[PDB]
Amino acid sequence: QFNPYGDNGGTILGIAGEDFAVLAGDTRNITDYSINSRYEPKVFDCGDNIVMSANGFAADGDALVKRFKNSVKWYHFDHNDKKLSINSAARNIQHLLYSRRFFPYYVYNIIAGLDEDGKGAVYSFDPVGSYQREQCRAGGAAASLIMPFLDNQVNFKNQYEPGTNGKVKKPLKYLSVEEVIKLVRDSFTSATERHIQVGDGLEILIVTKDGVRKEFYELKRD
Amino acid sequence: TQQPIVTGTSVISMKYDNGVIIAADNLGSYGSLLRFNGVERLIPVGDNTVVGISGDISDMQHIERLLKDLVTENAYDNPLADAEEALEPSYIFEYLATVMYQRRSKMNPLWNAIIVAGVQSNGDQFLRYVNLLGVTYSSPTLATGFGAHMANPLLRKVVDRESDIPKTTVQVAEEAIVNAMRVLYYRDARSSRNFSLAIIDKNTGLTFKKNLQVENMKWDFAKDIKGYGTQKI
Amino acid sequence: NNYDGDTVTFSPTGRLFQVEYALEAIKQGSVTVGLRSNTHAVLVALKRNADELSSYQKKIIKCDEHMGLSLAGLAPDARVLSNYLRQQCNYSSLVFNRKLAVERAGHLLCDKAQKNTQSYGGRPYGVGLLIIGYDKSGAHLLEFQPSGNVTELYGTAIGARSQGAKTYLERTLDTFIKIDGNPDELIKAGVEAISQSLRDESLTVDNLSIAIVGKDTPFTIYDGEAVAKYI
Amino acid sequence: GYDRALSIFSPDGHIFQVEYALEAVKRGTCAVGVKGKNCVVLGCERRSTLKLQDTRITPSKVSKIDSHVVLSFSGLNADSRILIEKARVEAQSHRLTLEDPVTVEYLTRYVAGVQQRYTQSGGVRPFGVSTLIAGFDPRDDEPKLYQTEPSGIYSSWSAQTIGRNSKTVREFLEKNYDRKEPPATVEECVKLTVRSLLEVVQTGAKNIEITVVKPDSDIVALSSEEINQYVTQIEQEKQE
Amino acid sequence: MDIILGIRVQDSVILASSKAVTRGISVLKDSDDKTRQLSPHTLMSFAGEAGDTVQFAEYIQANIQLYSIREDYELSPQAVSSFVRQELAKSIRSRRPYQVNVLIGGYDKKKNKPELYQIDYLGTKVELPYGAHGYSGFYTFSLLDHHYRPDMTTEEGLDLLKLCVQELEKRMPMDFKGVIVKIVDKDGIRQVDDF
Amino acid sequence: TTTLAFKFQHGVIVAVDSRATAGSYISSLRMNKVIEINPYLLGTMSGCAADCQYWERLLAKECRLYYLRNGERISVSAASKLLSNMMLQYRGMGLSMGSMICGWDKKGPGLYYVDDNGTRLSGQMFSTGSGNTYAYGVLDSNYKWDLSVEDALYLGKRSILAAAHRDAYSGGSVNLYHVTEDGWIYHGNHDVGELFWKVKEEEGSFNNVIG
Amino acid sequence: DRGVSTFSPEGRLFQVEYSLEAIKLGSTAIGIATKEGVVLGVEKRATSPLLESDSIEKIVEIDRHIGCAMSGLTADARSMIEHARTAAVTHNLYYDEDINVESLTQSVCDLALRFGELMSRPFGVALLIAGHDADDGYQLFHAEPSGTFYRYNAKAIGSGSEGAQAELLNEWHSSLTLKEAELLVLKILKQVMEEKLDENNAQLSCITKQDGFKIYDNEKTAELIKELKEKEAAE
Amino acid sequence: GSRRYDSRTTIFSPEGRLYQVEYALESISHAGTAIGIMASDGIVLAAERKVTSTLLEQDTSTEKLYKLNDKIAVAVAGLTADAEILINTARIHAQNYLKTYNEDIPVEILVRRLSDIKQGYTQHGGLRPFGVSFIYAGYDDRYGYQLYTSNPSGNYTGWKAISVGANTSAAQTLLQMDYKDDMKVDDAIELALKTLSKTTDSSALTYDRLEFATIRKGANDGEVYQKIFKPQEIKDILVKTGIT
Ligand SMILES: *[C@@](C)(CO)[C@](*)(O)[C@H](Cc1ccccc1)NC(=O)[C@H](Cc1ccc(OC)cc1)NC(=O)[C@@H](C)NC(=O)C1=CC2=CCC=CC2=C1C
Ligand SMILES: [Mg+2]
Repeated sequence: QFNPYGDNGGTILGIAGEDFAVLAGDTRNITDYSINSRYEPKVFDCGDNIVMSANGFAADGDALVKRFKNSVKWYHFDHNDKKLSINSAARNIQHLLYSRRFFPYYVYNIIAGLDEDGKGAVYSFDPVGSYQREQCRAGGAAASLIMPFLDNQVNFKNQYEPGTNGKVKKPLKYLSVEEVIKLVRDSFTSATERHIQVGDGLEILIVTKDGVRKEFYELKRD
Repeated sequence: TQQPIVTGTSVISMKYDNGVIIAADNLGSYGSLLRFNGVERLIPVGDNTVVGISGDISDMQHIERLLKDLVTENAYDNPLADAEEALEPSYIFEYLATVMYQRRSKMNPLWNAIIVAGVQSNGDQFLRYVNLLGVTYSSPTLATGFGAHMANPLLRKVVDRESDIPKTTVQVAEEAIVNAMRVLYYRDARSSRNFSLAIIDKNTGLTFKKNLQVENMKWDFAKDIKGYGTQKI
Repeated sequence: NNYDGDTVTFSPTGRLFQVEYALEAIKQGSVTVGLRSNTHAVLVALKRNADELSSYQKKIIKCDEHMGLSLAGLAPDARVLSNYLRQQCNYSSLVFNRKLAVERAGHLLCDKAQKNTQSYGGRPYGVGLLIIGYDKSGAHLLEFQPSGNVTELYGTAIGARSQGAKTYLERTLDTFIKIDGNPDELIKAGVEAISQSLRDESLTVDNLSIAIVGKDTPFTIYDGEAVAKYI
Repeated sequence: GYDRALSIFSPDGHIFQVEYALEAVKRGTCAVGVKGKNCVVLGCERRSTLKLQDTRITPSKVSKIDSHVVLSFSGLNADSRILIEKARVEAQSHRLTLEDPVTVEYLTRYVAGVQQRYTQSGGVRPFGVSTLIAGFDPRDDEPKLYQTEPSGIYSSWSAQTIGRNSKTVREFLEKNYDRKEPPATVEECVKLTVRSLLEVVQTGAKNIEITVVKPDSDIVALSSEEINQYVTQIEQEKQE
Repeated sequence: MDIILGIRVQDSVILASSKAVTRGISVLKDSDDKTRQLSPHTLMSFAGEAGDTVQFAEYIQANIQLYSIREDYELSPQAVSSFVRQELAKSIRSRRPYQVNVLIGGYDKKKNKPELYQIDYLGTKVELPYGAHGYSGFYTFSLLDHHYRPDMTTEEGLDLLKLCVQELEKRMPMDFKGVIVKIVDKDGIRQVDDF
Repeated sequence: TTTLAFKFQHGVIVAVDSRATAGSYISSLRMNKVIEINPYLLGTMSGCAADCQYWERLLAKECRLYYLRNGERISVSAASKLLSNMMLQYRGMGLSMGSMICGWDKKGPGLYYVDDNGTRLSGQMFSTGSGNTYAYGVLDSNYKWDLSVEDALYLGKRSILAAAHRDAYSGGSVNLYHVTEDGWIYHGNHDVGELFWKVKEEEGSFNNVIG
Repeated sequence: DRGVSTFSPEGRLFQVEYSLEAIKLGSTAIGIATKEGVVLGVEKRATSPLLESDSIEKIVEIDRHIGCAMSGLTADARSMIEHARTAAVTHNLYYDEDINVESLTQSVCDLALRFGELMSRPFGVALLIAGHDADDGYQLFHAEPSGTFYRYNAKAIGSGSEGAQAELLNEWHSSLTLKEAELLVLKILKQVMEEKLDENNAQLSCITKQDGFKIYDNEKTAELIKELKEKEAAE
Repeated sequence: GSRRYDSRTTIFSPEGRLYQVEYALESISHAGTAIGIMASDGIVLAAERKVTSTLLEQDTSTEKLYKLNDKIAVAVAGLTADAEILINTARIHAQNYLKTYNEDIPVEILVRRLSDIKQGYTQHGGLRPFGVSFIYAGYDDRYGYQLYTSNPSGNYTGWKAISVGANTSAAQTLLQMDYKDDMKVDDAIELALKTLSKTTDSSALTYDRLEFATIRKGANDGEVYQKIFKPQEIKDILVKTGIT
């Protein structure tokens, strides 16, 4: 029997800063125990200061991104070159996913950018179209490895202030872009060690009011 | 939904400094029966692209006809059909990738794994893979079926990453490909000695080699091997 | 006379009057000028208002990053045809990862318009279009007539009093074709060309509409204080 | 399918087919609607050219759309059945999807929409019918009376008449009906409705039909003798 | 849903229907009315797959109400039951059949007779003095076979109905949360508020 | 999940948890399981998250169109029915949705349960999701019509807490809402970790747990 | 006879031109755009005194930020309004935002030329679409059955249109207040109307960023009429 | 195109009349007269065959009176072929009703259905209307004995006595004169034949130029019987009433 779905592995991570946002993902593409590519870009600049990554089944991931990029283009045509806000893009993507409720895009989608007040924004989706705005989200193969670490090191969960012994929590101080990138690199380095589908390379897209910047880092190739 | 009947095995390929190389054997298998021994699975499109196909042969012949019709259609009302508005490897690949993904989305796939190798207008090397699921990826080396398991490891020792491409000559790349085809003949039960090889270079153009054979094979050591453990005679 | 009731009827001299009447709608429309060099292609359009309280009807429409047109005649028909071009440009990109050739875009518009001239019930398009673009074979300018006839030109003009601008371009042919790597000078030649079609009224800030596309220049439209530079 | 555009504009900006449909309404028997303080009355003319008629089984001029709404008309009789059927289906469809009966305004808006649709659809002619739609909204004691016409426009009326010689009875209603103080009782409302028809009808025998609609789905049709008593009292006061 | 009973006495029809609605392992409601008035003198109770029951009942209700308005006339219980049967017989060979069983209790004003019709989801119609759907009949029919007379009063019908419910409450493993009882007679439809 | 909603003297309370799971993995610690359809209408979410969001946001479109056509707010009864009819179109196609439509209209406060099967039930008190049994236990024993707004908000909050504790697939935080005739009122996000320890001490409950 | 989509020798669609004549017979509707809001006003024109004038609904809400006035064959407007309301709310569903006034107007105008031998004829009604969005601010559009729409600072449609438009030519300036615009609509309506203007046979409305689209009460309009009379008598 | 040849069958005249319906009625006025008379104990249907021949096989012939079901019959005036199309539709409708409700279709419901079909041809489709006028004679347990008529406009009305076809003006005057409410079937039979005998365009009214039928409760106990008269039976009733 023909199985229309497949698993291309990979892992993605989105973090929302105070006035910035990052969307990172490894560049390894796989089937079963083989490597297809050590560098196959997975996070894309979709225009209007929005970045996007559809992780899971690559064919459905490429199709969704392609359709959203198209949706942005037609949004400009139909509404006098108006900028598509991150919340509007998020709602649009929900309807793209649910159009295939009975033959789903097999991907976990994340977008990142800035909201209309200039603050950092991350939105995360499920294959069938449920979405919500988040501060921190890891998706894909090693998502379960990374998320707990981010709960601890980004939101300071289970961390209290010395001397008080559990009475006073660690205060939720904001993180800089340099601090976030450190947590991203360590997350993927740790995921690479313990997950066979994670490795080869790490590509990070950083979004600010100035635009979209890229950063690349090598990962272990074994 | 179907099952593949008459099939073609591995297609292997790699980038080198001035272009790309692609190769595939000339066998059409019918299950375990080595039925057809004169099957060409590398199909040139113009003088800048070669499409290598594995999997179901009936679907390959269908794809072969789509490409032949694509060239015809591109020439219609096109004075620059043999120049600026000629078919590019990227155009040919994206067309196939669109077809493959649509067919899988109708639950009626073309049961193939395809590698499109070529050189673009600006001299850039093109090498991308697509299969029955519509899955696409690119790499300095690409291989289908058994080639993915046995050829890629050998070809990646020559071009391990992007920066190794300018350091790799056509002689070295061809040597690596030819060695890989020998290894596949040793170890793939659904392969043949006879194969075809194509080189697309940005300077010397398209060189298509037919009726190649695997040579310099090691078998002599077999005479000494006796029994399956304790037997001496 | 007796042969102008519908598009499906030839006259005794072999004329199609409904198509000719559709052509007449273009002549009533406001003037628009098109011209190109080897590096860039420019559209210049005189926008028309209903009265002093009203806005000035937009004349130029973007089809892709590398292609767009200007209209003269029934504006809704231009919206239909430009929408078709947007889809065709987009089909070429999504399927073939290929920017649509300007010449092929003209062939597609010709064929779409033709079907409306041979079938009963429908009507011809009542609009003329000037398509500019930059593709793999350089800069291009096309003139579309709703009869179906599409023509590739160095320069042209359509609309009311368009003969004046067309004569100017016919004299200036050897000059403006050589304006390579200079967008501002090519626009100047277009603004000077469209000025030959003006009577009574002159080019004001909310009257003039300009568009340009080129080698390292996406299709962009200039309106308002952005064209005050060229007045 | 037959797609021919029958309703089209003319050089002077008129749709003749819609206007000729109004002429069919002008030919139809007179219908009148009067709303009192706590009721609405629908009066209807029956032309006495047709005797030997079986009044038990002959289609009545006033039709119930639901238990709380009624519809009378003037114009082509066969055309009115199609509107009534559609209206009745929509009334049940509304109860089924929204769990409330239709308001009188909603039902009117639907019927008017059907009429409008037949003025710009291919292969069809407009309805040669104008309707008076009356009733009370669920859990409301304010009377409702609307009018529709072939073009598809509709509006609310304190009192209105349609059909042949409607110009005359409208003239009567305009001078007799006071907005500041409408017919306070059922008697006064029926009396005014009968009086208005007596300007046009001819004989006050079997030519006048009256239907009273009160709040909370209380709809009754008056008999010949009951109406005849109104006819008697009106003329006896007139002899002075 | 589960238990729906019906009994036709001298001058009326009595329908008893359970109040329970279950979803998963939780009883969401214990006061649900599994019935719809089709016309002033015709009542239909129903039981079957979740969602389908109410949708079918309301669809039937809408059709009968439409008929009543069109003709200014109430259809006989026999005519209504035949209409309902045809809709179910039409349904059983559809792509997705409506899994609904019904009892139709009506008083025929022409013949001055109560009438009870039992129709299952296949479109199997039978006129009966007393009836039930599902497992309800397994417990109750022996009592009804014994005690039922055709000249019973409405009060005697209710007493025999109480005995049936008591037997159900004793021998069923299922808690159906009591029943809502409704009477259909010459004066129309009314609910017995204390049972 | 665990959701609940109940009518009382001063309107209707709506309380939900915020956990989302993908198997045994907790995919989300804080997910909004309430939808604000209009100032006088709320909708709870249990089952497939996508199905809940899509169809209830589509209901809000249809409830909004009702206001424009009729110049009047839709009833809770009519809104719930529109939703149940949507579910009936995709009958047997595999949708998983369990919601309570809560609001105030002309008839007073309204509460309707609606699920993927098309079931539509009016009632005073409902609870949906994997932890509804735990919530019902607290609700049934402590509910009255004569509840004060303060005590009612606590009941719905405490009932979710009970479920979040025992049910593995319920937790995160508690989102409270109060519906009045002037509209709904949000009463905040309450972390269960912190709320548990607080309730334990103040109430004296959860004696078996050590803290 | 002749085709419905036929061109005249002058290059105009006969049917579109004839529908414009029907609009000239319609009751007057006026719109004035200011920086404090857009005002919409209409002539009700009851055919009889027994007709309850408050049921005449020629001003209509499309969304909270978009209003609409009509003139001509007003029955034809119902399907246009229905489409506009659907388009406005559907865009809010897809994009979680208010829709641009221009985009809404364009959606309505796309219906216009969908006629042939689709509907059998063009619409016989013109619309004044007024609204506000964050990008282009307060806007007023005039949507015709030709499929064309012009933006206007001020516009009058209907039977007294050319006389009213000439008056709007002189009176409108870029610094008009909302109160000044209200009185200006009432002034021009009173000028072109057959019957004497009052709160029962004329209706006002406006759209502001804060309060959105609002139809004015008869009590509120009555005061503005009384305020108009006194200021005209002041000189 | 094709528009050139379209007669436009479904349009209003400037006066607000439907051209084709009016012209269809003009056609029907030349058809053989058909009369229906309703009595307290039954209904009579009488109709005149148009200028027959001696070589026409009368006993197997049927051009006027048709049976829709056991309780309902119709008299035809106009194009016979058009009438048979509608008759077969009405026969099917009666059976559909019987299958659905397990009760015989009420007369009016059948009449309304046929009249609605006629109406449709005047409002949409671009086809010519049916050039037929019916007299429906029937019985049901709600209203008892009923007479209706329908015409190409799709409008229908109930009657105590009525005529369609030729000379209806003269025929209706004669019926209005002699008809009384307490009348019986045997008297109604006589009235129907006497009216035809005076209105006929033929020289004399004979058995071979007539079709006749009665619907009587004159069936054994509470039930209704349809009697389509045979040629010899029409000859006998003509002698009995004193016409021949
Ligand atoms: C209890 C958690 C049940 O265990 C609740 O019922 C909860 C309701 C709910 C959650 C969020 C929003 C609205 C309502 N139900 C679920 O979370 C639901 C349970 C479930 C799963 C699968 C099916 O069949 C398809 C039915 C019901 N869980 C989900 O829907 C899962 C699939 N969601 C995710 O896995 C998920 C991952 C994710 C990543 C980023 C953003 C959102 C994400 C979600 C919702
Ligand atoms: Mg690894």
